[PDB]
Amino acid sequence: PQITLWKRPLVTIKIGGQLKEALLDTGADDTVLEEMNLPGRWKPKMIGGIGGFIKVRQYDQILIEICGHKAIGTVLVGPTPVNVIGRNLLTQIGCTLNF
Amino acid sequence: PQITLWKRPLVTIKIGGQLKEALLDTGADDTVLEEMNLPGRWKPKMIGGIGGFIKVRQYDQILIEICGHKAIGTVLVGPTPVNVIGRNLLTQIGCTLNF
Ligand SMILES: CC[C@H](C)CN(C[C@@H](O)[C@H](Cc1ccccc1)NC(=O)O[C@H]1CO[C@H]2OCC[C@H]21)S(=O)(=O)c1ccc2c(c1)CC[C@@H]2O
Repeated sequence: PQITLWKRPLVTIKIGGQLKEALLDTGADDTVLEEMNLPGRWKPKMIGGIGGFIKVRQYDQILIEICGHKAIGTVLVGPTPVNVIGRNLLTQIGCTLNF
Repeated sequence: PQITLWKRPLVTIKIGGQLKEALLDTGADDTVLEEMNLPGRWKPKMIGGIGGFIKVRQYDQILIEICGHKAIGTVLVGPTPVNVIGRNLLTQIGCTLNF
């Protein structure tokens, strides 16, 4: 599909057996999702942006479906105000910017 | 152009007659640039990101050229970790997401 940017580019994703809403975010290196109790091992990380840093849990090789497109990679879980699909997964679903 | 996302989507911008590097950020509603001198009036504003809120100087109706495409719109100036081009200007240059 083609998504215009008049409004936030929100899509439905499937992760951990749950459906959520997330932004297709070309400014996020990696994917960051709202607090969720995923199974498996993780490693602590600190990620910074406007306003400062938040603490997150880094889970590797997590399966995510984004608008029916399957992907697998790193997901950072923590107290983010929004779910963002980052470049690490956007490349996997074939997403580009065009103008 | 069609821009893939294996690397950060960094581009050259022109604002106030100076060239700069900036990130095309579909997850940003607004455009936020690092501290710089900009002519004209401005009003104090607050913006929130992943890590909380910061104080910015809001410049309205500013000419800015992004990878050869002209825009005129609001530019927030303040202690952002990186220059971000957000949707208020991405729409002006006709940028969409495609996969
Ligand atoms: C530094 C470049 C940008 C800022 C990096 N961000 C991604 C941007 O799209 C954020 C997304 C977002 C965060 C909160 C609420 C809504 C949207 N938008 C943003 O701040 O927008 C501002 C300006 O416009 C306004 O509208 C929205 C908020 C205001 S990040 O979320 O901070 C991030 C993600 C992954 C990762 C990191 C850092 C570090 C490694 C890891 O990979």
